[PDB]
Amino acid sequence: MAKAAAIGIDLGTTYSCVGVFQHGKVEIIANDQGNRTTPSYVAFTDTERLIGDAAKNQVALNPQNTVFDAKRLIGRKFGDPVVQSDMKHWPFQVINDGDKPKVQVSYKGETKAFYPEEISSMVLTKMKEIAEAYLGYPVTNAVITVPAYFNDSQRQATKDAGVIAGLNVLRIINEPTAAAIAYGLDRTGKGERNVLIFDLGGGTFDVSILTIDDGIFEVKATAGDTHLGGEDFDNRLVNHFVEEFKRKHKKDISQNKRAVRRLRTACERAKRTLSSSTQASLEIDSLFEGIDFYTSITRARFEELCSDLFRSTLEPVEKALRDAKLDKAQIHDLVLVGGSTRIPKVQKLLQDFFNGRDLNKSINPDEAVAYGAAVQAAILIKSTR
Ligand SMILES: Nc1ncnc2c1nc(Cl)n2[C@@H]1O[C@H](CO)[C@@H](O)[C@H]1O
Repeated sequence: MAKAAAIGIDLGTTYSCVGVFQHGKVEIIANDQGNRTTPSYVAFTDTERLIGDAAKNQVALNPQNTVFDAKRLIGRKFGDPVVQSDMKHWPFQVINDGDKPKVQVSYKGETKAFYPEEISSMVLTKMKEIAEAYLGYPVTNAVITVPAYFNDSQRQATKDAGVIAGLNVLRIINEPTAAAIAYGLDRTGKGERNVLIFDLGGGTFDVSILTIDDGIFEVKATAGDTHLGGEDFDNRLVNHFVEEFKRKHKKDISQNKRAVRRLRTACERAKRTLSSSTQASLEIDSLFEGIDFYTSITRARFEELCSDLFRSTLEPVEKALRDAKLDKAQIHDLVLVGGSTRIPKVQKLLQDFFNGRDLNKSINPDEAVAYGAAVQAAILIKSTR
């Protein structure tokens, strides 16, 4: 029943996803709001603790007590230059507890501090409760994914988050390995298969090159930009609309925090529309000083606004190819991961770089990792019996 059941969890920087393999198919489980992906946010309020969508929805009103980016802190020392640099950009407090970072917040009127693994355990608990609500029984066996460049300390702190959340962690697998499993790239029989995983998410960009030799996975190279993702494209749209508002009304909205945030959420939505339509409309009632902002943008203008950012994704691809000591024609498969890979210009740039090659993109790219983790979790739980 429950003991013979296992889930796959993609524990992401900005979003998390849970899948289950049953009756010969993967089901990506929707949360109580009907979304197949859940924001990796935890909010601490005057009455409750919020996780996911509810936490992300109140981030504007409560920024000091809304934690996100815990994955950037997990398994790291407070003194680590990555931690010290990132701390300057978060609205929540990060403190030092014996060279280990803790997030300090106000919760139900009291000062509380949490280890990053305790924050990630709250995200994992939510994913576990989403699976339980779908299945009708508690499921405790799980496969949890991590980036391929995570070291032993980051892998151990992820497994600890899983333990705190009440999960029996069957395995910690690499995100690009879960993605190649999703496409069945480890079931092509004999001979070494070279796979490139292009993973463009909300806040990070990762390129991974894997060799799959008779079912055995080997990471040949990892490259990328830890501070490049979908949120940089939204900000490029934001800047354009702030400048358009200034030209139409002779008014600078940039200092109005509420006006900028409503513009940001509308830009994110418009950006997603631009992946399937050649234009998108913004309909913001009373944006600033009672002025409605009803405008549109083409895909061609959006592509111009992000042109340099889209082109910058090809330098880590080249870098990963040289590190792996492989030419373009030696790559058998190209896999797309992350919601941002839905952008047509991104796909065209990657396909042109690989000389007109077909891309593996039939599985929702923001769900491919959870999909593969769910397949692995089913195989692992069957072998355990
Ligand atoms: N249709 C889309 N067109 C463009 N960007 C998209 C799309 N869907 C998502 Cl999710 N994203 C972005 O992916 C990230 C999460 O993986 C977020 O930045 C989201 O906006």
